[PDB]
Amino acid sequence: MDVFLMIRRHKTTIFTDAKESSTVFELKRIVEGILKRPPDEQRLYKDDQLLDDGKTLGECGFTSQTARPQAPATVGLAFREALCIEPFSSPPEL
Amino acid sequence: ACPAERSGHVAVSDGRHMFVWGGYKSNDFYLPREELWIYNMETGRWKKINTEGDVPPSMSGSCAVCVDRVLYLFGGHHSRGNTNKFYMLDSRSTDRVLQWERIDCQGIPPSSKDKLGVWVYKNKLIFFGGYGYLPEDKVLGTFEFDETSFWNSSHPRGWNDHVHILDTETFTWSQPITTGKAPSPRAAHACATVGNRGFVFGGRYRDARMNDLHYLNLDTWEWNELIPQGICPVGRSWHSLTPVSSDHLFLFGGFTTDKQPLSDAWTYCISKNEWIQFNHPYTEKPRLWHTACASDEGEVIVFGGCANNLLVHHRAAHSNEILIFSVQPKSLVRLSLEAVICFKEMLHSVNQRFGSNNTSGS
Amino acid sequence: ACPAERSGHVAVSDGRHMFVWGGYKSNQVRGLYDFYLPREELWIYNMETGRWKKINTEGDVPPSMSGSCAVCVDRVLYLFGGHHSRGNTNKFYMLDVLQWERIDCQGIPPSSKDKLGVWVYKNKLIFFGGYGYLPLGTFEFDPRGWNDHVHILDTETFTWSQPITTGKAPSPRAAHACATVGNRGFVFGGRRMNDLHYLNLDTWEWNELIPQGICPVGRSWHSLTPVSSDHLFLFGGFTTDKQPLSDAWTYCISKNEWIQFNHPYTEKPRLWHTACASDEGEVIVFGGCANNLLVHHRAAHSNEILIFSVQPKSLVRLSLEAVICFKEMLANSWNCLPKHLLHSVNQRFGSNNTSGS
Amino acid sequence: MYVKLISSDGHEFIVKREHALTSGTIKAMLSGNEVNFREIPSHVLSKVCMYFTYKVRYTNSSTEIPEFPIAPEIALELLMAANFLDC
Amino acid sequence: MYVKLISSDGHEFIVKREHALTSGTIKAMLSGNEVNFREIPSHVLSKVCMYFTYKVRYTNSSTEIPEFPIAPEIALELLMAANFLDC
Repeated sequence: MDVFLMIRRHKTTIFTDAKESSTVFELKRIVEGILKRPPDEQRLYKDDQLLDDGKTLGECGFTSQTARPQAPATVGLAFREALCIEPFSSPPEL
Repeated sequence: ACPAERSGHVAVSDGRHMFVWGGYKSNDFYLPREELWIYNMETGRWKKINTEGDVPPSMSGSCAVCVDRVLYLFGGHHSRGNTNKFYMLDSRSTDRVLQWERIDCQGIPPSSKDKLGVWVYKNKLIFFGGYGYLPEDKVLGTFEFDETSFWNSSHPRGWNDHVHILDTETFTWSQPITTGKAPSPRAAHACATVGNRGFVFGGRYRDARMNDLHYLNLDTWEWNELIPQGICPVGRSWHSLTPVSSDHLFLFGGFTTDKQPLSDAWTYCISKNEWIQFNHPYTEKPRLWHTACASDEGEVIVFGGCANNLLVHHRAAHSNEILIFSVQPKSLVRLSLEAVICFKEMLHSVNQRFGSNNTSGS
Repeated sequence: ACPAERSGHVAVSDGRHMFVWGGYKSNQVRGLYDFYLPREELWIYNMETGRWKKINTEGDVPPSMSGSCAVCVDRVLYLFGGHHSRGNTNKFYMLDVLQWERIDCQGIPPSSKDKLGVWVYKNKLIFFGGYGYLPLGTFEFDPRGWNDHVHILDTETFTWSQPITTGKAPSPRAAHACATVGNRGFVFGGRRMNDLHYLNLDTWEWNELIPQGICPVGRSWHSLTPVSSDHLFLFGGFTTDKQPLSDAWTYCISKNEWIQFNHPYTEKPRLWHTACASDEGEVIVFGGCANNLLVHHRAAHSNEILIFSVQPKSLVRLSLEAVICFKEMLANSWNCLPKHLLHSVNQRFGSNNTSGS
Repeated sequence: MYVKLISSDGHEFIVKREHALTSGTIKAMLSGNEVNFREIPSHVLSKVCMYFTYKVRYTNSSTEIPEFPIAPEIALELLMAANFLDC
Repeated sequence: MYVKLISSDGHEFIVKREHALTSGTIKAMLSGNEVNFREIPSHVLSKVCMYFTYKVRYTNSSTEIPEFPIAPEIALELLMAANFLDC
């Protein structure tokens, strides 16, 4: 099934789609076409853990019910470096 | 304020405003002829406007269209039988009381009838089918008497499969020469237009309602029957069929051969030639002889109709409820508009908001 | 087997059966229109067994509305007012395939209101308060506003009458609670207010009562049901700070004081719920909301039944539950059955000759 | 004021008149003292009298109402007696 | 083919070209590539990008439309941004 994600390096957010069965190595090649960096120079992360290249997206914890188009799952990206995702702006409270 | 409950009314829309006229309800009683009801689809509020001039008689089963904010009305059944008169009402007027105009069209009009369908193509209104008296003129097509009307009606009536063209530029009737197998004569069918294709679904003929799907090519005048592979909605009449995209038709409600009211919703994909059932919260509110209008925000707005078998008139459960089917993603402005209105206590379109807050004032 | 979750419904009672109609629910997807439950259905809850039966009603069925007012007199439902998708309504319906009956009463009917209260006397129906459009008493504006009218309807001859008010009438309000104990028509709360008033139904004289001691927090959308000839029961509500309420009170009428009531439903606050008194010393409350109702898309409507044990159950009910509990054991037992006792009981209640077949 | 309820086997139960009014049957028989029950044995009537004191004590009571124990071997007798006595 | 949309705080959002064309204003600027929104903050632009994915996904779906969540604190800003972008 389709999963919708955000790939955040530092302040660059990539909106993209993939399937549960797709490997995370294939996700790196999607970044390659956008940021011109081979997969061996990239490292993707979930909240805190590192994802092995052979594991599928669903195997890493990205099920279709959580990675929705209206609320995509966040995926951290680090180049070759410590992963650092800068937060977005803050809305003024009421 | 509040339009009264009705079935057999007409409802037309420009995508923003729904115009409601006519219909009937049980105490039989036809609703006032001079009232035009406008439902604002953004604000969800009703407005009443009175009309003048050649006001049509109060009727059920009339056929209406809205082309460029002009209302066109043909056919119907008033308290003294069926008619074939044609009316126009220009909603773009600034008159406090809009003026109905009955047009004496050129050419030979269709027979007096009601419960038919209409397609809107380039500068023409194309009418199909219906139920009523024998034609008063030579007409291309087939008429078939309703055998139950010989002993139970003041004059015999029946179904037709006629196709009639009303050219809106000159208001002239004509009949195209068609090819292919036309659908059988029918009434209470549903018509929907997508481009040059005029789809017709269901209806009643002789005995038993139907679920066949046909379309008439409005360029080649070639009839075509679509035989979808897979499941199909059950045979019905008094259903609504509304285009919701360039490739999808939306079907709701109706009346089975066994006289059962229907609350099922379906989507037909034109390219794929297949039906898919649509999940919605109105499973306990079946509707028949209702109307459906498509909104500019991906919604189909259903109004009027009856919840049960209205063939028993004294027990007919006529309605004035508005049923909203969300069939396409809304615009972000509309979604953000709803969000702001949803939180008025926490924060012009936001000012008008909606109507009838059942919670306010506690 | 169970009605859909709702708020703003009506629930009436004859002591053993609870009739539930109307109300509204929140749609799964966020939107700007409420979902009113079908007008065609009427739900009956049996307080002895705890199961529901749904009956579809024909006739002059009232539209699907919320905030209506209902009363059960001799198992005859009387319904007035409420609110639907088009606006408020002042139509009066009655209900004994069951048929609703829309009655054209003599006199002048009231305005279109909702969230009001009602009292029942000998054969008169007495309505008070509400909120709605412009048409005795006052009418404060918030185009709708709060109400003070005390319209009265005779069930014998169906005439709309208004009483001559003696004494200080209460302030305009809606979403108040009304309870009847003898010739006293009680009002409490609303707007969240805390005042306690009663109207002498015999002399038609308003009275203000000022309890001494600890009193319930001012609330709206509460429930007030009599549990005795000298006690009232208040549960739930909606504070001024909009904090949902899961507390229950018992108000002694003769001593004019308030006492808190303990129950196992402290984790299930309710607002805009209905409440009905059973013949076994219970208060049956159904429906309502636990979340904040002002935010419609975030509303959490409930379909649960909460039972408060305010008074001890009868010996008949206690013994029968013991029999139901030890069914298999007692089926292998035997006990004496004096004929005079059995015939006296069957003289009072009758005996069905077709059972077991 | 006290009243006396007499069982079939000749036991005399003297209870408070207010407590005895819990039973509608006893209330109607006293209205206008002793009450005779030719068909209710003492092992049943004594349990009924205990319900009288229990029902009155916990009517309009702030504290939670405790359970009334009913032995299975007397449940059917008690149910018939309670229905006859209307309590 | 992708597009880059920059918020007022320098955040860069990379979305599909087909998704960004949902906004008529974005369509006009691209047809006149990247677009810089010096007045739309990142917390609003991120919301807008997820609408782009949501609109394309569930268009012509023949299925019930799921909810698009909008927090009250972002509602006013989201309305103005949506009006500016014509989407």
